Amino acid sequence: FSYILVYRRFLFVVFTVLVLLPLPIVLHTKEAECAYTLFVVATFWLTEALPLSVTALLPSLMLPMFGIMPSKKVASAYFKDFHLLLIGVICLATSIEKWNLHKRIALKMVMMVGVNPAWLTLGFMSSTAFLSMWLSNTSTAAMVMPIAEAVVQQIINAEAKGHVTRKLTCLCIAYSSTIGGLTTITGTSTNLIFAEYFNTRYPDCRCLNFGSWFTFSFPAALIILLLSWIWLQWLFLGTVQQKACAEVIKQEYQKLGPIRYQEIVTLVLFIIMALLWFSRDPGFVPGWSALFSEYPGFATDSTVALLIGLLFFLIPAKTLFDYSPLITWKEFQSFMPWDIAILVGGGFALADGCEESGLSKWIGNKLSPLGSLPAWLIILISSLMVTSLTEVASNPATITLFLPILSPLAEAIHVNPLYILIPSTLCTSFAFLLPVANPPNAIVFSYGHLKVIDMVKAGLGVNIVGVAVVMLGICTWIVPMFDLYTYPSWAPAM
Amino acid sequence: LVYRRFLFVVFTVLVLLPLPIVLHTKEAECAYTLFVVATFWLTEALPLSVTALLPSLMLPMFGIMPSKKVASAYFKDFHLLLIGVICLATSIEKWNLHKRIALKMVMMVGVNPAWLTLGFMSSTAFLSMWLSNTSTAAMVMPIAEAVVQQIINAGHVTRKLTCLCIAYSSTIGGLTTITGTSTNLIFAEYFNTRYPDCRCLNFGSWFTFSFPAALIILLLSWIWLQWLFLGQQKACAEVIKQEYQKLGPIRYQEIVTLVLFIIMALLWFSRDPGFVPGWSALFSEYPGFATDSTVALLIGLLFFLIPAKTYSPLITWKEFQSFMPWDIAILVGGGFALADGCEESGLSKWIGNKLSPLGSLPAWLIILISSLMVTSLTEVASNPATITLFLPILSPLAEAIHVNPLYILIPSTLCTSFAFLLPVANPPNAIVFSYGHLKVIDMVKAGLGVNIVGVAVVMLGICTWIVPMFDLYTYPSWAPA
Ligand code: NA
Repeated sequence: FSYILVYRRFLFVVFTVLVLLPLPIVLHTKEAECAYTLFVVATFWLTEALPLSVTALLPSLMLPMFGIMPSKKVASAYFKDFHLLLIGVICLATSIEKWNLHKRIALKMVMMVGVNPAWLTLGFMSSTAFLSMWLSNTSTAAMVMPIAEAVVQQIINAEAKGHVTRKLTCLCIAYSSTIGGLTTITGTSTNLIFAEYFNTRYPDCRCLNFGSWFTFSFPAALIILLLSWIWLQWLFLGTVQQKACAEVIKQEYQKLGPIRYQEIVTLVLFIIMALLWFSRDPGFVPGWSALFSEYPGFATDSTVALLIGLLFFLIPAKTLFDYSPLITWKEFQSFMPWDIAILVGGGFALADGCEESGLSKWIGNKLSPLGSLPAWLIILISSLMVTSLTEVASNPATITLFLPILSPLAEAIHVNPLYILIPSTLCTSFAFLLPVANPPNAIVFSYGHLKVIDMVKAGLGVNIVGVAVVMLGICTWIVPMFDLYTYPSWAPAM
Repeated sequence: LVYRRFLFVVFTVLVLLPLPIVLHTKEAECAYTLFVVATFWLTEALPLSVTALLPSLMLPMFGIMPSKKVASAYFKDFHLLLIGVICLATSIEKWNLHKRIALKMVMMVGVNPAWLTLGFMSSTAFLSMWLSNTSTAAMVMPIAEAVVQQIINAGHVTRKLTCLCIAYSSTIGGLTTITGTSTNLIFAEYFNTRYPDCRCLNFGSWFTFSFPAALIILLLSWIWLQWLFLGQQKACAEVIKQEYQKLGPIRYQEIVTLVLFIIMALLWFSRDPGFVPGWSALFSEYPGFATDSTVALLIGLLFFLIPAKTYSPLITWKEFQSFMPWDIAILVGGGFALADGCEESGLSKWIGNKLSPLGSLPAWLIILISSLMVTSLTEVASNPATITLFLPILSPLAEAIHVNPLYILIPSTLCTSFAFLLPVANPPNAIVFSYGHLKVIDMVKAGLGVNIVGVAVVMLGICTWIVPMFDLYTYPSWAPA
């Protein structure tokens, strides 16, 4: 009977594949065939019977076999615009670890803030969420991660518990970067789609702008961040030695030497890449996106990462009778996480197979017959629906689905069409459970410290915190701003 | 005095001095990302996977394609087949299955010096039918320098004969299958697009006209390579015996590997052209959904599931992503974004009418110039680089001179794989050059004699037995006027 115990994750794979086969065979519709794929692929990284990148190739195997989408179309989703930003930023992250730009930022910050385990997991949440309201969510988690990984590395190495304090700064960065993106419109991509859709569906309204979006979400994002900091720190880890452990940090700073030539070039290109992401289209000032304002939406944040990320292959670093560049590409293929680029692309082919089948439209059509309900319960069914569907799909894919559904739903029962749209837009970007749903969650699995069950157990509590603040906010301190109780005049009559 | 040291820093800035793109509107901008990428591919001023990301950078900057559209062309159906084939290539040499069927085609033939280098030339030509010719050249070459060491221990001339017969026979065997190399998979990807109504190019009909084409070449290359170099027996047949008795009986991890290698080879033929209908009639309502590359992912993903030891699978992901070439996935995918960048810009319509004065010579003369040009050009550049730049040039030329598009592209996707000279041409003969033998002059004399017999079979092929298979004089319903 002991042979079952050692092969417990091989018999499990052939079980759930065969026992769920009555679902797409008895039922013949393509919604029941995409639901079989969404039940098999999703439970293969929850229980983790297989590695995470093998199950991401399973969308590209049974979606052509069921007749949902061809093999040419399911293969064009494993490399999207996320991977051009992902490639061009780990050409920067490679050339700061080789020339050791970190350990000169981590051995300078630790001897300025002190070796405190409790007040350094708040400086990584309050500075990330301030940096995230100007940049994107992906480009913020890609910069502050190789520096804050070196900070927790040096404090552990200055001991002359370590496995559980590395899961904090991985999770406090993936969560604070998406929490700080709720504050402004141009802070994330989900808030920009809602701003474009509301200004054309309801013209002559004129309320949503910079500053008006801030003062109803900045009190909402500050309570979530201060409650996530208590919840994340308690779940993982709830001066005769301090004087000795503060001298190892100073002594390791002396053997570095002066700052060389090859660290200033990476420090300069760390700034120009950050001063071009911020100055692209900041909304309240025109930027260099108004120079290309004849082919709009062509040059994105991924061409900025490739413009400076490919300059590390050119700049000379050390003479040899050739020269040597900064990154040389031989130690780039060993530094690039090639398992994340398949795992993220596997979640993109599943969000494109649900749209082609109709399973995303099937769930959204069940929300429209809820007209015989109170005005607060129709939010509560809708707000937990978008948080569930955003764990398998991307955030710009869920908001374009539900905005043409909730807009005729917010006109038949004479309710204001911002009392439903606002608590469904903020809860769209509450992707905390799976790393296939959020690109800030995928620059956190590229370090090998967290498991999948450590994100589900620690991200399920942040969703209850995140929903209960917006549900509190939709009744207090937002209803005097946009007047969410009376039916407005920029809406249809009947 | 120091301008020779920083050699390709001052050479890399040719994005400045030939800049005649601010004068013209749109087609001079697309033919600026075609000439910068080409001179960086021919001269190799960059790591050769960096230049594939330059069409991802300066195509949206000019205003030709959006960044969401140029990014989707970096992952075709070729890459799902590339992942599934190098799941077999890991499990073949991790469990030493490649050392067993190489000491079996040796000692079944004799130890004669002219029969030894025919068993080596036919072993790697059969392994290259299914694997990529780069991957199977990295397996037989560690064995081919262990058999020849024990032969002479029972000199320098017979060493380099074995050095270049391994590299040349895998390149000959890299064709006869669409999934045998990356050059054949680029063309069939480019031919299923841009001519979608044509259904005449599959795995079955590719085997019929090109397997005679590589049986004349492989038999008259072994004769030619023997002529250039040359022309106690119980100890040679005993020193080979002890290594085959050093590896014990066939294990469980080697029986399973060659079962999943035969079944994957028994498929890709059971899509079954016009003789029989195969399992492409099982999925009848969806005609082109389950393609040639969803079988490589079906078999190749079973290696991570089948138990091997104590559990641990047949292969792990750690030894997969340290084994798969990610340089090829960016270089091939970076050429598809450039080939689809000269279709949304009208560059391959301006070349598709300026070569109308070329459409006055007879049809056999258009082939011989355009096949000797790409054969002379594939000796200095890599094989997915020369087939990338010429496919949006030859196929607009074919549609304007009233010739079949299969009449030019079939003898030009085979002649571009004839990289037999100096070793920067292809990693088939760059693996064997890393050893201390086969000086660069000895690859010219051994490469020129096999490149003449290479293009003489293709020029004899497309006039005798290929015309009754594709009807190359009868300009078709597709490729419209
Ligand atoms: Na943000």
